[PDB]
Amino acid sequence: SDAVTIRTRKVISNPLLARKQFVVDVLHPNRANVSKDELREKLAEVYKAEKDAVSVFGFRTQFGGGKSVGFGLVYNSVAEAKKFEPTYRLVRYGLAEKVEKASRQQRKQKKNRDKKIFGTGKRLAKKVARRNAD
Amino acid sequence: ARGPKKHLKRLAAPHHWLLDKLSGCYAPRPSAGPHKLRESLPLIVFLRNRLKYALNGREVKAILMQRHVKVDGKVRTDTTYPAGFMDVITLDATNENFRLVYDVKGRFAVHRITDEEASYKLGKVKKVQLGKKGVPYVVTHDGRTIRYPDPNIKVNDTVKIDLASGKITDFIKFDAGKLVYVTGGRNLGRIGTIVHKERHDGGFDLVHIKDSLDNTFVTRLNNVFVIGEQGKPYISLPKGKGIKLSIAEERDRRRAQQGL
Amino acid sequence: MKLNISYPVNGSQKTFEIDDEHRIRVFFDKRIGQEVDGEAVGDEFKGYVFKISGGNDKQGFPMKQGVLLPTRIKLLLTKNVSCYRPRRDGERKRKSVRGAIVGPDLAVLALVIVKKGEQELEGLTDTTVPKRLGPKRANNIRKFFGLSKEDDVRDFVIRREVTKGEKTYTKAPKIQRLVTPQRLQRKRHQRALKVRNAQAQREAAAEYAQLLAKRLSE
RNA sequence: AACUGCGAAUGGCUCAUUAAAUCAGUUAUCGUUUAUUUGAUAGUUCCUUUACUACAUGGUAUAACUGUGGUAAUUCUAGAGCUA
RNA sequence: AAUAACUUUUCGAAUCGCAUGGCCUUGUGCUGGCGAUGGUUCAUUCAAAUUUCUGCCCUAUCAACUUUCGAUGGUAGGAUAGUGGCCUACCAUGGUUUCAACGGGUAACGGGGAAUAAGGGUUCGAUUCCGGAGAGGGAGCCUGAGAAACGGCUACCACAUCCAAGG
Repeated sequence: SDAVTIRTRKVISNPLLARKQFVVDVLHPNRANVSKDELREKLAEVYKAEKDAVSVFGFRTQFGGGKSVGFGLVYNSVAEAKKFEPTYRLVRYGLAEKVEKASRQQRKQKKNRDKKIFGTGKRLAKKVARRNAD
Repeated sequence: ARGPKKHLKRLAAPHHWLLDKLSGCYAPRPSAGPHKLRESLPLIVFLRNRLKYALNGREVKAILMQRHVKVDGKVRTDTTYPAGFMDVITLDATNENFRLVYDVKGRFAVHRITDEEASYKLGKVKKVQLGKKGVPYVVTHDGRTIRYPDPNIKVNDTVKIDLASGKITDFIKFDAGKLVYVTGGRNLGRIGTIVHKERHDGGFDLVHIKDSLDNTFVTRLNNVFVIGEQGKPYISLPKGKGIKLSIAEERDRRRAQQGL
Repeated sequence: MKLNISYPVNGSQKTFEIDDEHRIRVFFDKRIGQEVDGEAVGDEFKGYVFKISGGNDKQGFPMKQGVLLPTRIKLLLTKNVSCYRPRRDGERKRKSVRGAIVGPDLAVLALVIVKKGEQELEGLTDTTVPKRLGPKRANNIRKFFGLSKEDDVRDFVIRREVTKGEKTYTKAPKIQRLVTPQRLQRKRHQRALKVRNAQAQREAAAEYAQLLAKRLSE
């Protein structure tokens, strides 16, 4: 845990996506792994991006340890880091909220059930309730 | 089977797109457009695989729906639009203009041009008809129709067309001593001179092409695109100027330039 | 059987149940569209004439007009034909359907009142059910109020009040086929684009004839 | 919600039929159809051309909806009202 | 392209969104931007349907097949998106074959390819790609640009489900 070194390779500026994209090459010669959150802290300092315009997602520790490589994004103007990021990668960082829905089984079973009716459905519910009531 | 197909599989895509074997079961499947899908380039392949400006197919559409990409001076928004030979793709956000033009290995090159020479292109004429109301026209190699051409324009000439207006500026005839560009076959992406053209009544006239290094090869007439006089082209040219080094020299150029 | 009598002038509906064989038998051997005088149906039904309109048999199969020989028969049914809603376009189906002549196998039967007599029915004639929507297209609102061709029908639209619990806000249809300055701009622009396009082709044709006349100097 | 428009002819599965058949390479369409894409493309619409006809823009006819029902039953539907 | 005509008279915008600007003869005056949908014809693209040449395993324990209920060709018509015996009427007697026709078999979808590796070969290829065919069998069709479609429709049989027995 002596030191970690952030080396950003292959830096390409992306004006038409309002971002900067590069290969993150971290050298952690005594750490076990490097834990993306404080990479987002440390990459914020070298690019002035307040930890919400940055994203790191693809890391792979080299065999034998001591080195890991992944990809990294740095955005302009965090409002544009929610415009262009995928939703799954925002919820890792807590910017977006994990939207709740049922499984694909229920979401498909409901559609097939709702495909049988024709219209609002509350014209038929009125006339079937009176037969059930009497 | 019962109608036109909509899918395209990897291992069936054109080889000059350089899609990898694994990492996908399908291929971009170019839409209908100006260029035949065997000899065209989808916009997703050009902005994700060539420029590396995108990491997914999802954010190619994110790029495209912002009306950033113009093909031939008009904004085009479909992901798999068929961009092809001498298409003038311009990204105004980066102020980068490109012209699609072939490598000497048959691939499409990332050929970056200036703001001028991004305002015209060249199209080889396919046929010169006389349309109704007595109005003649030409059609070019990308399906553009231009009415009222100069009456000295015949088939296999190239034609310089403005992109803002679609009109026809000065042209180049087809005879010996003109620079060419080979657009299909074994010699795809090679640049030479007309010097002999073999007529064959009944099909497939052949042209003998001589490049600057005094080599000579033969292609069909329909793989030949004249691009101006000898030593005076009408466009910029890629690295190497279409020269077809053999594998012995390419081993030599690589290792000499690897270091220093 | 059972009866569904509808009074269209007032727009009211009510179902009656009659078990008398002698009153039912008048309905027999009658096709849909044939009028039936109601004085044989009941003491309250003097003065009424009823037109037979439809109904269902004891298994639910509806009767159909023109389908004489009153027994269940299967027909190949297509679009724009009753007793069938096509699930996909171009589809046609073979379904059971019941004949037009009234018989003793009908579970219900539907009737309309053509002319009102002297007598009064409490459930069908006094009560009123109003029209659900007013006219929406511009001329349909003009002739509904008997308006002339200049009366600016924008302020004569039927306007329903809606209150959440305490706020009366009113909502109206968007008048279709309404003459607007936007519609006049669109007509002007398309009309001008036709003349401007036509002049440009006459100029390009005239310029080309100048070029050919120049080439005849040689 | 429903009408309108498009798609559902792609995909995926299998190898039963099939022995000049399929298919492979190579041709032709001066022997044809082609939604879509792309580029072009449309001053003529009227009446023996004066009593002329809406062009500041013509007509009903239905869904959805309201209301009354049938059937043990199904992506079953009838009669009556309204409105694009 | 021109002439003379013909037509259940095809098309020639009664559609939508953001903007809202310029001129005086102050009228909801006259003009006026960007772009969505549509529309005739032509070209292009995505195709499709026909089509030329050559090429397929075992069998003579299959040597003569095909015409008359089209077999080979001609003329005219019908039909088709179109060519064509594709069908019809009339007419002629052709067409294929020991260089293997025709018939039979195949535990036969064809190809790229796979296995074995001196050379030459032998055996396999239902199956990651291309093409074809089919959706329990066989016909017939609606819609559409495109289907003889089957997660479309019209009745069967190896069939088979539900019940209030009517469907």
